[PDB]
Amino acid sequence: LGSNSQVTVAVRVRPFSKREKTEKASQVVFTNGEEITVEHPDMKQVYSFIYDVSFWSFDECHPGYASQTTVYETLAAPLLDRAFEGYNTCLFAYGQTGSGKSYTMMGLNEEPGIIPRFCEDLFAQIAKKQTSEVSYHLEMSFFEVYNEKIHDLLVCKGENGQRKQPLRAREHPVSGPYVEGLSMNVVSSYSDIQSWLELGNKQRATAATGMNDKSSRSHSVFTLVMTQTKTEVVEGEEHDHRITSRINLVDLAGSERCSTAHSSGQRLKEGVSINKSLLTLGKVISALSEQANGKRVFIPYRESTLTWLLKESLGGNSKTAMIATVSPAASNIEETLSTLRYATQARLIVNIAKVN
Amino acid sequence: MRECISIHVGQAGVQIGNACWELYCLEHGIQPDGQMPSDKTIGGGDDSFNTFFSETGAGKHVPRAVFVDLEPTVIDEVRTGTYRQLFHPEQLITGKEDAANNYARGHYTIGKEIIDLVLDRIRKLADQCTGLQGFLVFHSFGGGTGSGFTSLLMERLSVDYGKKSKLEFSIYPAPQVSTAVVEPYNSILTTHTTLEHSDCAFMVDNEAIYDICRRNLDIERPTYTNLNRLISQIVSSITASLRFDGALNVDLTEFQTNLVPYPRIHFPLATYAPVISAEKAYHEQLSVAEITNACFEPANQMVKCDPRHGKYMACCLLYRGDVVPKDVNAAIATIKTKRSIQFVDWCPTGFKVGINYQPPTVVPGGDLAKVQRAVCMLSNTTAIAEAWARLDHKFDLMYAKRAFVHWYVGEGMEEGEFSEAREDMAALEKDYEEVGVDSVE
Amino acid sequence: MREIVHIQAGQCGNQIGAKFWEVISDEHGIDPTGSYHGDSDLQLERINVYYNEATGNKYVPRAILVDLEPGTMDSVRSGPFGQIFRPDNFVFGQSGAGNNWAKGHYTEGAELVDSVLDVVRKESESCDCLQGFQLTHSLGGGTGSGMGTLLISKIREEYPDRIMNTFSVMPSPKVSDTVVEPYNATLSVHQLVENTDETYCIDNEALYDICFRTLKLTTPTYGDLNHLVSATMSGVTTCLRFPGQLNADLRKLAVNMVPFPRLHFFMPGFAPLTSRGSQQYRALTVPELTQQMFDSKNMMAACDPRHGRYLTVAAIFRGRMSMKEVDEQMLNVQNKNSSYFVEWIPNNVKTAVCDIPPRGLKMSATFIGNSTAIQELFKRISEQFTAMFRRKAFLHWYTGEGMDEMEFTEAESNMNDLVSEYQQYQDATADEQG
Ligand SMILES: CC(=O)O[C@H]1C(=O)[C@@]2(C)[C@H]([C@H](OC(=O)c3ccccc3)[C@]3(O)C[C@H](OC(=O)[C@H](O)[C@@H](NC(=O)c4ccccc4)c4ccccc4)C(C)=C1C3(C)C)[C@]1(OC(C)=O)CO[C@@H]1C[C@@H]2O
Ligand SMILES: Nc1nc2c(ncn2[C@@H]2O[C@H](COP(=O)(O)OP(=O)(O)OP(=O)(O)O)[C@@H](O)[C@H]2O)c(=O)[nH]1
Ligand SMILES: Nc1nc2c(ncn2[C@@H]2O[C@H](COP(=O)(O)OP(=O)(O)O)[C@@H](O)[C@H]2O)c(=O)[nH]1
Ligand SMILES: Nc1ncnc2c1ncn2[C@@H]1O[C@H](COP(=O)(O)OP(=O)(O)O)[C@@H](O)[C@H]1O
Ligand SMILES: [Mg+2]
Ligand SMILES: [Mg+2]
Repeated sequence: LGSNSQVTVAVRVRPFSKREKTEKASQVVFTNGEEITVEHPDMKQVYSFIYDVSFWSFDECHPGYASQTTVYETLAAPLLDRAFEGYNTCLFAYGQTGSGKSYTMMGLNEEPGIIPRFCEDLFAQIAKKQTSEVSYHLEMSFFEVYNEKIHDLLVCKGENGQRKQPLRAREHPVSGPYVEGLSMNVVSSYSDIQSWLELGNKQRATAATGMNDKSSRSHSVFTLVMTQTKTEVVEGEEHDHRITSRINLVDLAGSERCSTAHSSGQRLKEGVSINKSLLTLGKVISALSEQANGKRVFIPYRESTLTWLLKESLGGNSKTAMIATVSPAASNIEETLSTLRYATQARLIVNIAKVN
Repeated sequence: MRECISIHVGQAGVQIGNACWELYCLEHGIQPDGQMPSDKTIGGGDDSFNTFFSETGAGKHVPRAVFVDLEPTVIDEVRTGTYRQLFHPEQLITGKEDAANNYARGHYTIGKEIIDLVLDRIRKLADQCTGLQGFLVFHSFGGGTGSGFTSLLMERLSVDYGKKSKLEFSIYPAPQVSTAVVEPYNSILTTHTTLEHSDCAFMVDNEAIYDICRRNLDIERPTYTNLNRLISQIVSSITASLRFDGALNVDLTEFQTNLVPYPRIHFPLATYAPVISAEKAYHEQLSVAEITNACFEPANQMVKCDPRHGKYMACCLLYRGDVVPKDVNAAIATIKTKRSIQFVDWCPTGFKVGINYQPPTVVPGGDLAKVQRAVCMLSNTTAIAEAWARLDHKFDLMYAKRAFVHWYVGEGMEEGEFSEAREDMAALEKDYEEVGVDSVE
Repeated sequence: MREIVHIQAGQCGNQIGAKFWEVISDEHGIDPTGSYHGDSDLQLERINVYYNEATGNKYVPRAILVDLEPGTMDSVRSGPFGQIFRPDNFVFGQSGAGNNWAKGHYTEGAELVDSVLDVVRKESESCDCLQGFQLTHSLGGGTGSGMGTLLISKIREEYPDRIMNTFSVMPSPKVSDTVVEPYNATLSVHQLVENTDETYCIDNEALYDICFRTLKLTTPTYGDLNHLVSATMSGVTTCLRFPGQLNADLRKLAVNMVPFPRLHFFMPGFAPLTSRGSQQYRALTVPELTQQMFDSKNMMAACDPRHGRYLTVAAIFRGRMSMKEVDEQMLNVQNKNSSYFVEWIPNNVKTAVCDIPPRGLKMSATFIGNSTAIQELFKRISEQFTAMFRRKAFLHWYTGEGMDEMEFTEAESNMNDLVSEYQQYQDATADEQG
């Protein structure tokens, strides 16, 4: 208690896509450092936004190319030092459909994201100071929000026509919200967590739509728990005091307008739910921004499961970071601007982090 | 011959339509069974006017109309009414449930399943027409059907038909009166989607017509049946020259040309001056000067806005009956002499005139008197921007807190769609301002 | 094309239903043997909304009666309008819930809900296009709370794109009729806040005050309380059965009454009501009906709107009326009483008019209000709740049936969060510039 933090802000720009090269769209997003400027195609006006870090992955030729490992060592490594210091940690993305979110946190086989780097770097960090004075313990789960329902992705299943088992949320009067039945499996080596991860991502819900051939029909939260047992000077029982750190790495879905990417059936329902969830999230950020202005505000958490489980990961007791993602095409002006506005709001959120 | 198709979307549209088709059936001699009795003396002719009614060999006249509500009540009041044997049985209740005053239901969840059928029927109608000259869409900013379905339909028609005049008659949301908590949203989204497809949207308000029926007709307790009968006359004044003979005939394109300077300011207001009881039909001369000045009184406008807080960009005065052009020349001169009626510097010729020889018909059971002269004023003014501003402000007051949004997002919509719309309307307000700045070298 | 399923759980539910069907039949012209003996032809145009044809121009209700005590079902059968119901829709057991939410939700209701769901599926699949459901249930006891909420959850899971409405008799402030009301109410609220779309909160003390002041009745039985509630139930769904100048339905009301999803708890009311003698001294016009509607002493919710601000109100008028006077009167209510409304909603009043009034009235009106004063109910429960829960006063009868304390804390938290969401919108503060 007594801490006073800020919900940090990173902002990536992806390259031109296939559709964006089919239809020759021009450049509207520009980077000049940590300040990012977007102006309309019709030369109406110019908006510029201040942020904590920016990442211009547009072209490999530029100076200051912000590849995967730069994003990592700028966001996760600080968060990892905080997690080893005795804090809980959260890193959550936000953006448009196809804006480059799952490329960042998790990533592709030949260019991993923050998850396969965070887990490996903390394994190494443990390998340098796993004394017999201080011992370490690791477990994890990796769960999914799909159509208002929680799913566990690290679950081997048999062959069925009906096999997808939804879990429940509950509220512990001290610990806060949590999930009932979330298999937290022990992970003592990098091969183990890699096998878990590839068991998970292969279970995450996806489908082909207009803006992505492999789109995300769900939100994904990666729950990696680390306890560390330490000794202080007492002549009785030692290895006596525990310090815990829960890591929550969050990749969300898109906005999914039904005109830019027409859908019918299940592909339409998911979209609705996704959008609904995101809307509530916006309110939270806005409302919490108002809490920085000293105004009496009520934060809606309970309208969705995402904003309910991550209650403590926005206010509460954890150090949290946002990653906005945008596109350089002159089409995605309104979605880009809504993104950057929500990031400007999230910049202003404070959080009272607990030392464990 | 010349032919126009009417599309009566929504409760409001259907009620306006029932009134209008009552009026047209009376004007042309058609009975509710479709059977004209006096064609036995004509032997064909064209007095069974092809602008609105298609004729069979059996002597039955069928209106060129389409009726959509997305709920069964209103059209079932037609199928079981006095005009059940007039309309083709293809009046379209495919509405097992309605739009719940949600543009998202009206444009995506139930915007689809019904529009293919609507368009097929319009196609069947238009194939029966040689000289198709325009569409007339009756609807209401405020609901879902009359907002979203109208938006979608105009989108499809601007593809399938193209350069055909698509005029609209819309109920505008009033400042004080309102029958719903979510009319601002719907109105803004509709004006966003329609403003790139419509050619001229004739806007009315209900507070205005209530005040008219009170002050002039002396009805202290009016209802919609007493209101729409006025609106009908406006259409009968717009659609007169396509039916009857006159001295200065006005085809539909003449509106689209003269009242629409720039392609985004096509929102003119309607006005009908000789709204008099049969009592006050006596005691008054009802000359062209009186009616033409009444049309310019701010208290007799059918949209609650003051032209005195703005300027006139255009005005089309459509006359009916014993009217001589000299009277109109004198009247417009008297108006140009008056200083309270200010025009833009870039419109010295601001008046369009039309004279038909056929006076209006008196609907049996109505509140309006029999007249020898009638006038309809369609005026494009800068005042209505203020009205738009009001709506936009309301939008803000709720969009700040994201109220009533999960009903829209919940029925297939992104939240960004809101912001986009608002921006357009803001630009439109600016555009109105831009056309009020006087020109300087 | 717009069909409604009725479910009745418990004494309160079954007794209100017995009166509600008795009223809808009177409106539509159905006799106690299922036969149509009415005068107007509009009564049959939309009979499908509440009824089904069987064989011989006989009309059977689309109802489902639920209990865990036979005595409430026999009362229906041994009644005036009992022989019209489908006997295969009486789903009852024995050895009821015992004023225990647990027994109705987890133990006994778990052994009986499957039958109810079978009947629900049978009655829904026979629909061309179902609009929603309709549960009359008391909370303050067991079955109506537990079995009710369970059915609600399962229908919402099976039928999520429909409307789920509840007419609920909440506890009263002064006198209790069950000693374990707080727990059960808090848990039923924990279940309803997350699954319903619009619930109508009723309180017997308000209706006693109505029967005493307005109607001047000195010996009011429950058939009179339920007579008022049925009036309301009818009025909510009037613009689906009959025609009007400006129609509405449950979805349009919900869209125009629920700004945020959780605040779907409403105060009902109905006008005109008067003593049998005082009807010759009163003109029945829109002004008098509005004066009676927005009067604090005509609500059934036992919460003074003068202690809050209306978020959004709805008026479903029935009769031949002028829309000018409706809109004028509602505007006047908003302007003269500007402090009891919100600024961030410009017009808080939804309107609807049906042209076909009730059997003996020239005009009538139904009122649905969403106000912050509802907090004064839940807060009370929460106080009561903790006063018991701090001591574990009656818990072992709930834990013995397969519960835990986390459920209680969850329910209390949900209720208090809702109270705060209602509180944030009654402080009429001024912004910096506006
Ligand atoms: C002929 C006449 O003027 O007598 C009226 C009458 O005196 C009053 C008092 C009636 C009377 O109702 C009551 O006195 C009453 C008693 C206990 C609880 C509630 C009401 C009436 O009994 C009730 C009855 O109202 C109806 O019949 C409506 O259709 C009503 N349906 C039923 O009452 C009904 C119930 C069971 C079986 C058959 C019909 C209704 C209300 C809302 C929606 C649909 C239907 C009417 C006109 C009257 C009497 C008969 C005195 C009132 O009825 C209602 C709910 O509006 C009570 O206040 C109104 C005002 C009427 O003036
Ligand atoms: N002038 C006029 N306005 C009407 C009439 N009927 C309804 N309105 C207006 O229409 C608005 C309500 O929207 P509607 O046109 O009814 O919407 P809808 O077409 O019924 O679509 P849904 O909401 O899905 O039922 C109200 O604000 C009324 O002022 C009418 O007969 N005449
Ligand atoms: N308004 C009204 N409320 C009732 C009536 N009968 C019972 N109630 C309420 O409903 C509750 C009855 O609970 P109930 O479900 O029947 O208990 P159970 O028999 O064990 O299932 C009581 O607490 C009353 O407050 C009635 O006729 N009218
Ligand atoms: N900096 C980059 N360089 C090359 N490709 C990129 C870059 N950022 C994103 N992509 C590509 O964008 C595609 C989709 O991005 P992703 O965030 O996975 O979409 P979604 O958010 O729908 O999951 C991926 O196939 C990825 O290869
Ligand atoms: Mg993804
Ligand atoms: Mg309608």
